Amino acid sequence: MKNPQQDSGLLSNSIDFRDQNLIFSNSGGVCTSSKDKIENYPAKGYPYKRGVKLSFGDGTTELEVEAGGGDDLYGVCSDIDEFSGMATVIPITNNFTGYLTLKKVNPGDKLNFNQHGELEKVSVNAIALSKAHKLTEDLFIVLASVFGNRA
Amino acid sequence: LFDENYYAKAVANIIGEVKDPIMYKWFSPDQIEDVDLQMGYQKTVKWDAFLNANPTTIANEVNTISTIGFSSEVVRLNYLKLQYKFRHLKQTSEKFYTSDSYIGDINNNLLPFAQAYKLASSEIIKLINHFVLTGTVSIQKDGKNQKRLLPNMYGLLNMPEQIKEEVASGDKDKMDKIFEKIEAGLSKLELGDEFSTPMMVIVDPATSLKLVKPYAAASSCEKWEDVLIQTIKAINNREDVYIETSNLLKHKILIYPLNSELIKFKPSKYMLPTPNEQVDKDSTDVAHSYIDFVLGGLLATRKTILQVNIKQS
Amino acid sequence: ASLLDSNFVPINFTEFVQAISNTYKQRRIQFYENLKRHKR
Amino acid sequence: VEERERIEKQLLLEAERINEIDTLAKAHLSNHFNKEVLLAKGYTLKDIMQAQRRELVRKFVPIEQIKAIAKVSDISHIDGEILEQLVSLAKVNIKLR
Repeated sequence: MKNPQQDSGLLSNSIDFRDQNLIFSNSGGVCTSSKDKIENYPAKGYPYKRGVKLSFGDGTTELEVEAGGGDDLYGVCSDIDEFSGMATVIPITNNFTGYLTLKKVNPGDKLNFNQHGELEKVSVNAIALSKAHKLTEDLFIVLASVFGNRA
Repeated sequence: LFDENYYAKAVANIIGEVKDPIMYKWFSPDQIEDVDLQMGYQKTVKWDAFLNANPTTIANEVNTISTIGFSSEVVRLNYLKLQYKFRHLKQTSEKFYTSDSYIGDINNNLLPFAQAYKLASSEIIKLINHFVLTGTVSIQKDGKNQKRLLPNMYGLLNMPEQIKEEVASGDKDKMDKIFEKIEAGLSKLELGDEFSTPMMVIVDPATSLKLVKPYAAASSCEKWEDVLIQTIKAINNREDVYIETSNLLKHKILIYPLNSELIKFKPSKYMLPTPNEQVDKDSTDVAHSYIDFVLGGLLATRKTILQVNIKQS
Repeated sequence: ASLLDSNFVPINFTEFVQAISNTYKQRRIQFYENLKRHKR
Repeated sequence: VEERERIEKQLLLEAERINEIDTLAKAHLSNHFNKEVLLAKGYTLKDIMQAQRRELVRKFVPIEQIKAIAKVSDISHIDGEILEQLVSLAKVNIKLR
């Protein structure tokens, strides 16, 4: 879940201004162009902050997006609406720069998406811009910039 | 204008609720002057003279005389323009998000324009205050991955050619050793004819609590702060010596005068955050806005600022 | 020429920006006028 | 001395008229036509008042009334009872506005 459902017990201290962005609720990209192409698709599971691939059902229902990668990669999920179950997807043709889920790494390392939509060290897709940041016991995020597919 | 653009009207109504920056306490009213420049540079010239050799004795006939040299120095100040973008809710979209006691999509982190703008202004002003003191721009608490800036852009802590003192690790908690280094820096200060001026001290909270202890048996009715004020009063011709605390500093002591002649602050008239006219719009309810701010304009004479670093471990 | 004056009606965005700069300056002037430092 | 008393009465009347015109003009037209800045630019008090009246007419009274009742489209030289009628019509217009 992008937004922690469990309520906090204390008011936060809005005094500092540094290192207040390394949270899983941060949606979108750190640097965003006004000329970016944005799509929304039905979400299969929870692909938030993961690479997505197109999955077709039996034809009765339209296509949906599922967390995945490899040669089937279609885009990167940057946002998700839980009420409507719609996942915001930026196509692989467009370039994206932001925080993405990392497989549980130093800046400059070339990263490719795995079967579960998680970035991993080495075709390449993106380059690590920072080191792994640990949010939960198994949740690791990383600032990466994706520039498409290139061998 | 307000009739055509609601965002301009909203900002004009919300601008009065933004707190003044804390850096104003760090300068005298005369030390700050507004310049009308957005991005570019401003230059000034200073003329100096010097003696090349010992004076020549005027005895009998002589043609070879000692010379007095001159030199010019050109001082350049750099100004940079920076910008942020922030998302918010469309103006004609609030009624479909007004809750019982609040407005905005909690699940998706969307706000009305007024609240989003106010929060954005406060964060930027904090960033500006950090740069004026430390001379750098960075969002990490480690002060790494800094934004590469232009030369001739310095703050009160990274200014070159100043007196710098370092308290060793073994004396991190020994107030006498810390006060020792302060005196050595005070001696090396070179105020000269501008001695008769108020002085300003900025210290981290950890060291500030060390100051309030009584001076050391212990001298009753005498604190380390009182001793320090008198010591500074020795060289400033018995002028006011103010002390301030800032959480931005960490194991750092900064002493500098409040004289416009020695240290001058010439920020741009558009340094503080300002709305941009461009507003991204789409068919959905999410719009984007831009805020502009300008950095730079700190000028100070060399060897007039004392920087004490208490090396922790 | 400042946002403080209620009679002030900006005509364009450029005038609006100028009023903001004037308003910022006046607050700084007022801040220093009202400032009372601790002398001890 | 009653002649001077009546002169002072007329002085007070025109001063009140000028004050009312200035107060409404400041909130209606602009701050550029303020009395202080106009005096700095070098206009007499009567010239300032007539210029403010003409601007009030140009803001409230539509151009058709100017070219029909006042017989000229340009208010530059219409000053007089025609100007009084024009400013009365402007007062009616701002009342109905």
